[PDB]
Amino acid sequence: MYQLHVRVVEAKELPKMDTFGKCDAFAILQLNSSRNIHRTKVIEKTYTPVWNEEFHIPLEDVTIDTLTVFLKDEDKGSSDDPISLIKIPINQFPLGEVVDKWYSLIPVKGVKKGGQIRLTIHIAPLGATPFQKT
Ligand SMILES: [Ca+2]
Ligand SMILES: [Ca+2]
Repeated sequence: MYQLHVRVVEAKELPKMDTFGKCDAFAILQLNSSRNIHRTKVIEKTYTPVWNEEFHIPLEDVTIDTLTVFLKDEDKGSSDDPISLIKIPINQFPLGEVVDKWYSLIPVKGVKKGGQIRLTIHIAPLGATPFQKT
C-alpha cells in the first residue's frame, strides 16, 4: 500500500475571473473519479496565490491512478467559477522520490489562460515520512 502526498504550493499567471476584481483561487484534488475530494483554502483577490497546503491520498494503483487538479475562482453566490485543470498520470513519479514541479493548466471554455500551479508530489509506502526521500 502506498500514499500520494501532495503539497499544493502556489499558482501564478492566473486569469482575471471577476470583471472588477482579480481571482479568488482555490484548488481541488481528485484521485481518479473518487468522491473523496480535497480542496485548499481560498486566497482572495490575487493572481499569485500561495497555499502551501498538504494532502495525503491513499493510492489504489501506483501506475494506473491519475491525479486531477482543478483550479476555481470562488464567487459570491451559490457557485464558483471554474478556471482550468490538469490531468497528472501518477506513473511518471518514481517511487519514493519527492518531485517539485510547475504544471500548465488547461483553461475551460471562455477562459483566456489557465495559469500554472506548483505541486510537490511524493509516492511513498504507507508509514514513511511524507515529503522526505524514501
Ligand atoms: Ca468570478
Ligand atoms: Ca471571484
